[PDB]
Amino acid sequence: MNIKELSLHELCEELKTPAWNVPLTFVGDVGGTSARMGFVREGKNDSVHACVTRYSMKRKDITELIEFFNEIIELMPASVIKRVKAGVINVPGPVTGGAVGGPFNNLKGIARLSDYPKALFPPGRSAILNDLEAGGFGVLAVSDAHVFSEYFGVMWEGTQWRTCEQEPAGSVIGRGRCLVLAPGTGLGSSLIYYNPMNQQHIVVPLELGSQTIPMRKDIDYIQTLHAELKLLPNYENMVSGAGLEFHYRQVVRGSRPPCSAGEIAKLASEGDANACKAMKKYHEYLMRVGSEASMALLPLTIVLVGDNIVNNAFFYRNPQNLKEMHREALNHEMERFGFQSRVTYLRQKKLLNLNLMGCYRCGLDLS
Amino acid sequence: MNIKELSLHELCEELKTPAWNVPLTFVGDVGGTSARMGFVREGKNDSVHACVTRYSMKRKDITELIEFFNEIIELMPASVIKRVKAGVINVPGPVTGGAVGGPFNNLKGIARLSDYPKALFPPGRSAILNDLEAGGFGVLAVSDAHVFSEYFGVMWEGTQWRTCEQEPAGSVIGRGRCLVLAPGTGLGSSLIYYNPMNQQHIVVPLELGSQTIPMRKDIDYIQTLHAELKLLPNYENMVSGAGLEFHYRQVVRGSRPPCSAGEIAKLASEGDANACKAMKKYHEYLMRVGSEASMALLPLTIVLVGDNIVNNAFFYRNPQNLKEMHREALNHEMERFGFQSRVTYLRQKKLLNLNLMGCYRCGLDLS
Ligand SMILES: O=C(N[C@@H]1[C@@H](O)[C@H](O)[C@@H](CO)O[C@H]1O)OCc1ccccc1
Ligand SMILES: O=C(N[C@@H]1[C@@H](O)[C@H](O)[C@@H](CO)O[C@H]1O)OCc1ccccc1
Repeated sequence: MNIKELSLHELCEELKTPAWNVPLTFVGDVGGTSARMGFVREGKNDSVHACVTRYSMKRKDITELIEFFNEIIELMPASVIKRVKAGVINVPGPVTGGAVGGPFNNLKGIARLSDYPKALFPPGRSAILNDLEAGGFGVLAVSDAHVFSEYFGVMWEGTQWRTCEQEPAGSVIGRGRCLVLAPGTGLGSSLIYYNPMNQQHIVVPLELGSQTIPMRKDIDYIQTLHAELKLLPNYENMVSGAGLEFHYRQVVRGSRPPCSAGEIAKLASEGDANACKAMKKYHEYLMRVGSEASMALLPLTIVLVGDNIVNNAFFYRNPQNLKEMHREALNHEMERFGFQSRVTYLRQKKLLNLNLMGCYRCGLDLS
Repeated sequence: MNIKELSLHELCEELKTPAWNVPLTFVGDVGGTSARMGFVREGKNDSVHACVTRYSMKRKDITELIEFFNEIIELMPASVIKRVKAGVINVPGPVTGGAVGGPFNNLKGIARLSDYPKALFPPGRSAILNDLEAGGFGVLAVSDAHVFSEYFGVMWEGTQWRTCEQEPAGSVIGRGRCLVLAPGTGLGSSLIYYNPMNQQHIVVPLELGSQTIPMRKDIDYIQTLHAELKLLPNYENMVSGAGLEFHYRQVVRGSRPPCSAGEIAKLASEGDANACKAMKKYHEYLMRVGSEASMALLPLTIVLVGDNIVNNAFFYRNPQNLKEMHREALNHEMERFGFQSRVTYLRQKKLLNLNLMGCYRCGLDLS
């Protein structure tokens, strides 16, 4: 279970070692700021090994990936380019058919698997994933690698865990639906559906973040944001970089100049009461995605993934914040039946690019 | 594709005919009021014959089902019970592990597969489905029989359709996500997911009805029901029997008398303005479910199913109500990127028991 980040040149060098003679999967984790492309292999002992290289989404244009793909094949021995079983990339948007991606909120243009090289993307063994679909696949990879507890911690157990499972919560993904949320630049969601007929997990990409926020007792707070965006706020408007910034502005009341999402998180890590309140506010709305999705989708587990999540561990480690989140997760009318208390919440507690493992894990199903 | 309903006696008689000395599938359609149970055979050239009997949920308890199975067993010879190869029932509630059902809204108790007699429920070849999970399967069954355009009409064709499908809209399910909605007594919802990897369709049960309603410009309207319920309204509160009645009582303000739901749709068919106004408001919220779910689930199609939709066909054929339903389906901030209008909307136009067909098709996958 491991990935080594390299420059394009050291990548080429590495790709000639005797360890990298096995058949290979081309993977790419594309974001709105940067992309990470490279190759994955199993070596020995059920171990996953990848080395990738970072590219900057400079033009901020999804089609720039075509360029990078070329730049790889040219500058690389075709005694390696031939060992390519499958090509799988993820992109930060809705993907249709596994072959067309867009429109994007970060970028412009459309991801088209047809306009991709076939040395990197062998026909019938190639897919374009939504990033959180790749992440879901990754979550599945972590479970099959028997290492779930190493990357995910329980935030609190739901009622339904012990009725489906004898193992401790956090030790396995569990024979139930698992909803994956990624609160980052944007707000990513996917549902790892569980088919009880055949006991199979299947990743279903979702756009939970773009739904209109339903109310609680916060009609005014929503209205304030509504008036800034000229749009009915959706969850992502409240749970995202711009959302955290918004919450900070509402907290200070102009008495401090606006600072960035990242900076707000730093301040909270440093104990700043204003930032900290902004963080709590952000998490109040994350937990609303949770309680609504818990009803609609009935998951056995909800899992919070991403580097944001791992890095903000100072926040989840605090049991007062955790109880307030727990409180808000149950703040749904249907809780009087226990529907929100069914669910187990976990969070990623250790850095791992779930999307990269996801692309490779998906590559297996294609071949 | 053909279902004769009988009674216990003539059922036990029917099953002695040598057209029924063939592999049998036990099916059960459990509504909130009645329950249809019987057996399904295959016959000459992809012919699917079903034979069922009716029951009453007079105790309004799900566990009562177990005593119906007992009756069937005893009054049924061992000659024919032995031929049961699969048993599949649907129930009007959330189901877990295809085995535990509940809690229910219209009924008390919990549906346990572990309590059902193994004569009708062969272990490893039987399941409990949610009613719309079963309807989902039914929808697939209709498509496979190449008879889709017979039972479903196109309300409007969405943008993503000609791009994913060459066949005309309405003539096949389509290689895309299909969101099934059943606005009847309760608001049912299931999502037939299409996995572009293996080209397989999967049915994913949802509870969209019980999520808290997002606002448009209807705060006061929502507050009013909120006040009557002492509960934050969810889509089902607006789209259901109780929801239609409520829309009526808000039209007349007290003038005319309060009617039952069926009565209101009746008055609307005949032309009553109060009634037609009430059904427009109901469909305004039905369309908001689709609007919000179109974003969250990215369906290629939305299909409205139920005896309701066939019976109230007059409302949908009216080119005026359709233009208005269309306008509400696109009433979503995310429409500025075309998300809502991607989706093709169809309605059931001919009576058919989707759930019973569904139980049978699920049964076939379990064998
Ligand atoms: O792009 C998104 N949604 C994306 C998701 O697909 C993705 O999983 C998530 C994590 O990167 O970021 C969201 O912003 O919605 C479609 C959209 C939104 C806004 C403008 C155009 C298109
Ligand atoms: O029962 C349901 N939901 C049911 C659905 O499962 C079903 O598909 C639909 C059509 O029959 O009616 C809804 O009311 O949710 C659980 C619940 C809801 C409200 C109160 C108690 C329990």
